[PDB]
Amino acid sequence: FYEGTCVYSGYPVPRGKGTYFVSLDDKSSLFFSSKYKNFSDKKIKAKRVKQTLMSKQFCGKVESVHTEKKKKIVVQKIVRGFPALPKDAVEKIREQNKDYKK
Amino acid sequence: MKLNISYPTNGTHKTFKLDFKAEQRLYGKKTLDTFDGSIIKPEWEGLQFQITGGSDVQGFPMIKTLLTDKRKKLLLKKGDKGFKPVNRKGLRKRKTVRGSIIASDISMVCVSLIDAKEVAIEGLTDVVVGATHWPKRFNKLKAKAGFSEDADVTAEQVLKVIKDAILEVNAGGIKKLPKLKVSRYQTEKQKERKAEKIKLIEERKKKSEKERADFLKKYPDWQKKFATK
RNA sequence: GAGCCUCUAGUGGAUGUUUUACACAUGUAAGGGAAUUCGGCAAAAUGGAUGCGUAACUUCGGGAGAAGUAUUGGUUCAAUUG
RNA sequence: CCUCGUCAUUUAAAUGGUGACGCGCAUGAAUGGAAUGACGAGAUUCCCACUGUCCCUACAUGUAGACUAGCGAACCCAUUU
RNA sequence: UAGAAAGCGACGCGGCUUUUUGAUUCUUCGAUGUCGGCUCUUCCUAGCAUGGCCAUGCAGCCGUGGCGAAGUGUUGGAUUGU
RNA sequence: GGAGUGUGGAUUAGUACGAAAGGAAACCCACACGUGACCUCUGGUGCAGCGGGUGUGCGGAAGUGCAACUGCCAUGCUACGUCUCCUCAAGCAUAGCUGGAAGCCUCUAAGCUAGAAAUGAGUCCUGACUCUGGAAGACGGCCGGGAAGACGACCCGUAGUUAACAGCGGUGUUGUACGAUAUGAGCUUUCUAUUGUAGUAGCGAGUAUUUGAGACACUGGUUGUUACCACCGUCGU
RNA sequence: CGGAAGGCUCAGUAACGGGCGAGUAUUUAAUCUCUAGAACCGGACAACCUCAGGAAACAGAGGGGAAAACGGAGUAAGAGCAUGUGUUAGCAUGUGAUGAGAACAACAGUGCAGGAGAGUAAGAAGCCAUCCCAUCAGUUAGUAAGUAGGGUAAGGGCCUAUUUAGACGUAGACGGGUACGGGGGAUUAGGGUUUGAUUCCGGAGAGGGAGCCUGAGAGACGGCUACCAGGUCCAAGG
Repeated sequence: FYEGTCVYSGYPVPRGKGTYFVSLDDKSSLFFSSKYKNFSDKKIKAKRVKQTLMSKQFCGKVESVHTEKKKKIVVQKIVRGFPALPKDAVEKIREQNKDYKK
Repeated sequence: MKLNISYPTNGTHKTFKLDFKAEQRLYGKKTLDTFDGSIIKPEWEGLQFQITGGSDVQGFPMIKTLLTDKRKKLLLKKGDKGFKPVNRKGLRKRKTVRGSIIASDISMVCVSLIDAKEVAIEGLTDVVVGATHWPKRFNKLKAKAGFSEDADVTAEQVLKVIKDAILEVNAGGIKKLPKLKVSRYQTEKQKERKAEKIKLIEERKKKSEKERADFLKKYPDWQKKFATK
């Protein structure tokens, strides 16, 4: 069980620890500890705090969503699958056509 | 929670309710994740499924590229999923949507079965269906007409495909016979009209080109007469 | 010839023990901000230089650093006191 | 004196402060009377900033203090308490 | 509102208390530190709240007069040395 | 010696009661003040530990003194945090039962019943005089520690999962060591051979790699090495 | 292909708001005259079909399929720059970013690509006229100018860098108050005094401010987006 993920550090927070801070902008935000809340107030950019999970991902020390470059799995050609024409007959027609074309 | 399953080899669909334990084993996943059927049901071993999309219980869609467990409002144009503009071009509007990460919010998950393997899923495996329309374009039609890389009059292929329909479907009948038609191939009416444009350009040339010489016969001093304004 | 740090020249003893409470010299503090007390007593806050901008009243000299605001380290250049 | 005088303003609330009023127990003109500026470690009231003064106390440092070696007094005392 | 006495009780009469101020000068003038506040403990009852009851001009709600009872409570501020 | 006290909400109920307007009565749940403890969480504190900068010292860098400033933070301590708090017996005032005096009546003259946040016990803290047991040795000092502490006293250990140093596992705190190498807003044009070619550089804040590095602690896990078997007194048989 | 016109009002504005001339330093779908077009390939989107969400408003998966819709290929064409020659078109030469295109029906026609000139509409400009208070006398520092560049459909402090100190005032600058401006209306012997929201022309706005996509053309509100002031429906989530 987890309480959530810390906004600044990127660290996952155990059940029964940490605190929420609610701003007048109406947003609610979760912090791991007083340490990282204070760094937010003082406008220290998280990417510069080298032990944070955020910083490590940004540097590419840790594999993260940005590294993935995912793409759809490519398939091959099929024996012309077309309405009515049974798959097996096209396997035969295509051959017969190739013969006549020569 | 509902689960909606598609089987794209067969063209078939089935919806089921999940139980709590099945549901709780899906939490944390996202669209374009995969899993093994064994995590949803006993048996179903080795059946591989892929997650497609779904809906919040409030009715908002899950979006494929918003990686969070929360609702947002986005400004959406034409061609974005979740918005359907109609009566003004260039319209853009702000609508509530949900991120891709699965949790207790979700009312329905859509899923595709990649391959049924040796298993016999009811309704998905018991039926095979085709398409809805027919390839109007010539080269798309030709491939379906079984031919490749040879030259025919369209009439040949229309004959082949019609005869095969009469034979293979009906064994003789006036049923079927959908109104097959062909694009992107020149009919005789087009041969004539395409010849006529050649006639136009050939005369317009000679007529234009004649008058130039006809003018110069009369006016050797064209430039010196004209230019003195 | 301020405070802080160094060169020349000069300098030191009632013994051991980690040592409660109450003291005397000092530090820091969530949320609130004089509710404390005869009384803001004590403490905190402000602080140098450069620029912008400065009221009532006045014996016309002053008030005046009024008030109120902004800037300031290291490096590598231009330009010569801006 | 009566007296914490009456009316207005400052506060949630004013035996306080400032502004008015005046038969003033017992104001008043070099026994000097009245209105201001600049300057007071002078007396008094309010506002902003600021804070362990307070709600309500907690933790930590140095030096004494406790225990130990060497050295070594005084105030006071009818005393049986 | 009838009616002495639910509640009151004129004109008169008998007591108790030492928490007010007098009255007196017994003890202390070879010295018993004098007002108020702060802090902290214990006691008294002539009972304000909280518990049990009786009367009523007690319908109910809110009260008023009395009885046994001293276990637990009785605050934060403004002006002023009070 | 002594300890729990009070307030509110919901339900009874828009009910009884009243012409109407209005308008009551257990059990359960939330809280405040008081009492006794506790650090798992959250605040606070910074002695041990890791980092940063200013002025000036040790020829430079590295390691660092003094004046002092500053970011984080183990163990511990603490409240602004968390847990805590009822049951018998005899009976007051009163209201009653039976019942004479006094053939009737009557709570009272004998006798009996219900009865208060009050009283006396138990659960809670202190612990007088006692009681039951083992054995010819017992106990104290000296040596080393703490969960205990002003000093005594208390809880413990002394040839062993004993202590201390190292590996190798484990659990934390700080934030990425020294040195190399590459880059860097810009600024610059030096040298050797030798006539003309070739060789051919300097100065610079910072940033990135090697490197969740390096430093520091604790381990009731496991291996190696090293140290320790005494002595003095009192009472008894 | 149209929804940028017409309709409503006079809040703001002392000004390109108003009258008279001129046609550029500019862009313009439709329409006219002259001229004027040999091109191949590929996917999707909407509707359709099968599931199926949400209180509603509004949306999902999966699979076919068109265009004169859309993206690519070749190819005509082709911006700018430089030098000759004709102000200035045009032509020559070198160099080249970019880079397309509609047919269909016969009731006998209707469309669509390119150019050059017109035609309509804007943007920016020239001259002249414009209300009250001196108990408002000095105002301005992109302000006045120059050189160079960015920006725009286009000239220009329109914006920015370095140089020069200008510009405007008792013939009323600057500040404040007030005002939609004309063609016109009422009174009138003549000279005057008063008014103009209101059939025509031009300007501005759509509760108050600000940003914007699409298009030939809007800083549009019977289009979109956010704040401020107000509202409406809910199953409380919108």
